[PDB]
Amino acid sequence: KKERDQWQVKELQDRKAAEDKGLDYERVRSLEMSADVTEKLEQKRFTSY
Amino acid sequence: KKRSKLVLPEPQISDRELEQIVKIGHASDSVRQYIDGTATSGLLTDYTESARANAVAARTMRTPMLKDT
Amino acid sequence: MDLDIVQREITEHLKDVLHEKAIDSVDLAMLAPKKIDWDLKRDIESKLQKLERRTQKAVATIIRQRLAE
Amino acid sequence: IFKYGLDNLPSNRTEEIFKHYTQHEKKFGERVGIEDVIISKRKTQYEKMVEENGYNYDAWFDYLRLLENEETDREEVEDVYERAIANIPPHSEKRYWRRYIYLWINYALYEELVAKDFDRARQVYKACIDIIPHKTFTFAKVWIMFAHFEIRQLDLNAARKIMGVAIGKCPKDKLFRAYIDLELQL
Amino acid sequence: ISQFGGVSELANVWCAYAEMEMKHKRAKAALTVMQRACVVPKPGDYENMQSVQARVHRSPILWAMYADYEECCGTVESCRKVYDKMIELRVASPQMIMNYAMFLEENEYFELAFQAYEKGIALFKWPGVFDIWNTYLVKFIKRYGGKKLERARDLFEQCLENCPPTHAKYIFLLYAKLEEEHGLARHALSIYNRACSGVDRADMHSMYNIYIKKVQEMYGIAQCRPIFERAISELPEDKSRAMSLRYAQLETTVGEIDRARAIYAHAAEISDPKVHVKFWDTWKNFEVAHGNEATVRDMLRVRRSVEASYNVN
Ligand SMILES: O=P(O)(O)O[C@H]1[C@H](OP(=O)(O)O)[C@@H](OP(=O)(O)O)[C@H](OP(=O)(O)O)[C@@H](OP(=O)(O)O)[C@H]1OP(=O)(O)O
Repeated sequence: KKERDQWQVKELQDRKAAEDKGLDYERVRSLEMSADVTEKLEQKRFTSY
Repeated sequence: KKRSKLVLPEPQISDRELEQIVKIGHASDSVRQYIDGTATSGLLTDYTESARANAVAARTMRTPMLKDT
Repeated sequence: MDLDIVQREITEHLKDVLHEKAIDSVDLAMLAPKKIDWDLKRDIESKLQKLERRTQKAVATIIRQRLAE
Repeated sequence: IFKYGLDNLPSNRTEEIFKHYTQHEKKFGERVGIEDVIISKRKTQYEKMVEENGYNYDAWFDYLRLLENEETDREEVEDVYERAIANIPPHSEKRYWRRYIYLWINYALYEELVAKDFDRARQVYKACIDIIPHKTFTFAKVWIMFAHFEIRQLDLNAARKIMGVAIGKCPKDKLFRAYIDLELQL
Repeated sequence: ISQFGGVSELANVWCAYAEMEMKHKRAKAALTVMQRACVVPKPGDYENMQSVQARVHRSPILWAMYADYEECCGTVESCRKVYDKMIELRVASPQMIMNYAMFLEENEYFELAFQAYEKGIALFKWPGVFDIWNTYLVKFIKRYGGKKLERARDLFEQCLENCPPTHAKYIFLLYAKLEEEHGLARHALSIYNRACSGVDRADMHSMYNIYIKKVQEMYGIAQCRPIFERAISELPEDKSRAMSLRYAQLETTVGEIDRARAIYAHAAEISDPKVHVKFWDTWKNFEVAHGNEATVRDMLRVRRSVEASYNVN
C-alpha cells in the first residue's frame, strides 16, 4: 500500500507543483518520460456473428 | 437545433461598379493632396473631407412604401 | 521550462489580430487598400529596379552618341 | 530502395515513397540531400496541382520561382513558362488578366536578366501584344516595359515605334505619360 | 554483480560509482564506468534478459548521467554517439532530445540539431511531440528565415499533417507569420482558411476574425463578404449572432440596407427576444433608422413568432 501510495503522492504533488507553476502538468509530465512509457500507454489508451 | 440558409440579395453596388468608383476616387484624392498654396489655395476644395461630409449626409436612406399594398 | 516559446513570436497576431471589435466608417482607401497585383508587383521590384538603373545608363549613351555628331 | 521506387514508378503513385523518403533523408541524410529531395517533392507537388487546374496561377508563380531559385537549366525553366502561358484567361475582362499578365512579364524578365538572350526576350514581349485584346482593354505595363527594353540595346527607333503604336491602338493616360517622360529623359 | 529490488536501485549504484570517480577527478574512469554501465546486452549476455542487470541499460537516469559527462569531458562526436544511441533505444525523453539539440546548436552544428529534433518527432506521439515541434519551428525560422522557406513549409505541413486541433492554433499562426513576411499573399490566406476549420470549435471564432481582419486589411470590406457568410453558417450560435451583428454593421455602413435586413432576419430566428434583448435593440434601432412602416411590421412579426417558439412549451 505504501509503495502504491508513493507513486500517487509523487504524481499528485508534482501535479500540484506543475499547477502551482501555471504549467500544464500533462505536457511537463510527458516531457520527462521515455518513449517506452508512452508506448505502453498508447497500447493501454455486430458486423457479423 | 436547426437554422435556415443565409440568403442575401445581390449588392446594388457590384464589385465591377466599385472598381470604377475607386478608380475615380483615387485620382480625385491624389490631385488634391498633390498641391497646397500660401494664398491661392483657397480656390481649391479639401475634396476628401467634403466627400466624407457628403457621404454622411447621404447615409440616411429608406426603402419606399406604397408602390402597391 | 519555456513551455510556450512559439507564443513569443506570434504575439503580433495575438494582440491586434486575434480579436477586433467593430468599425463604422468608410473611405476610398478602406474600400481598396491594396490591389490584387501587389504581391506580384512586390516580387518584381528588386529585379525591375535593375532594369530602371540600366535604362538611365542606356538613355545616357543614346544621348552621348546623339550629341557626339 | 526509395530512389529505385522514384526511378521506376509514375509520379501519380509514389506520394508515399516520397513522404517516407523525405522522412528518411530528412533524418538520416544530410543538408544537400535533404534539400534536393524536398525540391523534387515540391516540383512534383506543383506539377500535380497545375494538372488539377491549370489556372492556379499561384502554383505557376511558385513553380517558376522555385526553378529560378534553384538555378535549374534554362531549357526547363523556359519550357515551364510556355506551359504557364497557355493558360490564357477565358474572359475579355481585365480583372482576370491582372494576375495572369505577370507570367508574361516574369518570363521576359527571366529571359533578359537570367538567360541574357535579348532576342528571345524580344519574342516574349512581342507575344504579349499578340495576346492582349487591346480593343477591349490594354495593359500599359507591357507597352512601357517593351518600349524601355528597346531603349536598352540603344534602339530608340524601335522604342518609338512600339510606343507610338500603343498610342495608335489604345490611347491611355499612362501610355502617354510614360512616352512623354521617355522623350523628356532623351 | 549483486541482486537488487529494481532497475532504479541499481542505476543509482552505477551513478554513485561514476559520481565518486568524477569528484576524485578520475574523469576517464567515470566515463569508462558509464560506458560499461550503458552497453546494451546481446541476447546471450545474461542468464536471462529480464534480470535487473540485463535491463538497467534502459533506465533513462543512467543515460542522462552518461551524456552529461560527455558534454563536460568528451568530444562533440562522442556526445552525438551517446545521444544518438539514447534516441535509438527509445530511452531519450522529449526534454533530453531538446538537450541534444541545444548541445549541437551551442556548438553551432545547427543542421545536425535539426536532425536531432527530426528524430525526436519520429519517436513520440502527440501531445508528447508538441514541445519538440515548438522549439524546432521557432529555431529553424530564427536560423534561416526565408532562406530555406520551401523546406520550412515542409516542416509546418509535416507538423499540421498530424497536429491535433487543440494544439494547432499556435502552429497555424506561426506558419502564417512565415508566409506573411516571406511568402505569397494567398498562401497566408489559405493558412487562415485552414485555421478557421482545423482549430477546434471552442476557439474557431478567434481564427475567423483573424481571417476577416487580414482580408479586410488588404482587399477591403467588399472582398470580405464571403468569409462572413462562412462564419455565420458554421461557428456556434452565440458567435454566429455576434458575426451577424458585425456583418450587418458593414452592410449598413456600406449601404446594402436590403442585405443588412437579411442578416438580421437570418440571425433573428436564433435569438430569443425574452433574453437576447440587445440583439433586438440593434435591429430595432436599424429599422427605425433605415426602415419604413412595412418592414417594421415585418420585424415585429418575426419577433412575435420567435418568442412563440418558446412560450408555448
Ligand atoms: O490608365 P490610367 O487611368 O492612367 O490608370 C493607370 C492604369 O490603370 P487601369 O489601366 O487599370 O485603369 C494602370 O494599369 P495598367 O494600364 O498598367 O494595367 C495602373 O497600373 P496597375 O494596373 O499596376 O495599378 C496605374 O497605376 P500606377 O500609377 O500605380 O502604376 C494607373 O496609373 P495612374 O495611377 O497614373 O492613373
